[PDB]
Amino acid sequence: CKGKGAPCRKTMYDCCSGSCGRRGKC
Repeated sequence: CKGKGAPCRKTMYDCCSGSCGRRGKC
């Protein structure tokens, strides 16, 4: 998982935060 503000994809909530951004950051 990608930590807060890390280059994720909310498409599948790729973050450790559990809620990625539409901007592509966690």
